[PDB]
Amino acid sequence: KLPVAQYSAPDGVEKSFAPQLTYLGQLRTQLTGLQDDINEFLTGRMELAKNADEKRIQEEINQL
Amino acid sequence: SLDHTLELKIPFETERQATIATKVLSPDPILKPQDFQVDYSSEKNVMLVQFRSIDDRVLRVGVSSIIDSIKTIVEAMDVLSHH
Repeated sequence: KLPVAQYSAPDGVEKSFAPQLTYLGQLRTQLTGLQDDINEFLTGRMELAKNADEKRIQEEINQL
Repeated sequence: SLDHTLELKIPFETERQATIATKVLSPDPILKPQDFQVDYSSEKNVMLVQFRSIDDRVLRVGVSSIIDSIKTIVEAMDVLSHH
């Protein structure tokens, strides 16, 4: 068994992650594997969410 | 609500290792408790870390930093385990 992660989001999305040298040595790398995975995956979600200024416009006028 | 959720299950060689890692972990996040929460623990040899967050950006920042601590420990148990 390896390290694993499992993700849930309020918009119906569910995500599962899963990727000489020593056992724990290997474990450490698999974790950068996962850390990466997760960091890609979440930025990608943040990006899609992006893709406000007007809202920041209506306030001003309100006050003018 | 803290509904962006991620659990990370990490396997060590044995329960002791797992147990000690959770003691050593002692997190302390830069993130507001209202926006971000983490729960660690261990069952047998697996370490359970459970994150809860406002949204994906908070989550991302908090999870990476933790993973970093964890690695540090895995690195340290590596050198000790072998002498």
